Amino acid sequence: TAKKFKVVTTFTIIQDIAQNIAGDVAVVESITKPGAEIHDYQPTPRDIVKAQSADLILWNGMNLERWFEKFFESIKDVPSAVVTAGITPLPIREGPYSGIANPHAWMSPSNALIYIENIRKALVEHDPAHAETYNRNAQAYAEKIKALDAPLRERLSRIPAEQRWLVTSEGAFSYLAKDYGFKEVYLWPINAEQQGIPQQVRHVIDIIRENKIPVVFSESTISDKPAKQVSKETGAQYGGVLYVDSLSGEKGPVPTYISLINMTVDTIAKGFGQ
Ligand SMILES: [Fe+3]
Repeated sequence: TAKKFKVVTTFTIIQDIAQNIAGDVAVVESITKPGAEIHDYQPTPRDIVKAQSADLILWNGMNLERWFEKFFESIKDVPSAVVTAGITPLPIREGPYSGIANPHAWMSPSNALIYIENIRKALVEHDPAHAETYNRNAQAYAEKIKALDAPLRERLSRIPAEQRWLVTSEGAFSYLAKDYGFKEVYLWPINAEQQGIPQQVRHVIDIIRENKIPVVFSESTISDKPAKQVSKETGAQYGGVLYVDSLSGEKGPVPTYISLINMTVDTIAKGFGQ
């Protein structure tokens, strides 16, 4: 066991999934830090260094990392793989990004199985000496992710179907909402320039009041102020922060992808009174 195969990912969700497949034969690091905004992140010379010293670079595609393709052109002789191949996208419904794929496909546990299979194939292709370990680790992790779905689905099914309204800041939860039958309301469709401007706020306020939606949420890499504004003006309680674009630090409450799905689903269910 000389030097461990080095994998660099764009953000922390992919880092944790890939580290579970790599096990102890590879080290996986994320370019963005926990808590950092990933859509419009601005790479630094130190990020170039990290990616250039990798053996494999992983990214989401589906229009998530607006910075990645310009950044990756600075990198020489390091293979890359997009980990969303074979996932059927949901389009962004409005705004300047309307009609393109919604990137947040990892918020569906079923989609996470496809992430695992793509990351496995990329590790096996570019570090073939350890293929048996990658294959074993992916089979074990896919079994955890597969089993994850049933208890989450049952928990959210307790919410009456006609009251299943997921009101968030970024419209980052479209794939989770589809899986579990939630109608989706958000202050902005995807992180970009306009985030909490008027028109956006008042539309969400109108849908809340008409449907008596009991809770509204923010997310961990953006400001909580628009959601708290919405809850102050309506009957909705502020449900807290959901995790989608970033894990927490390893010593925080959301250190893993499994913990992220569990925490987001639990926070939603609590927002509805379980
Ligand atoms: Fe996002």
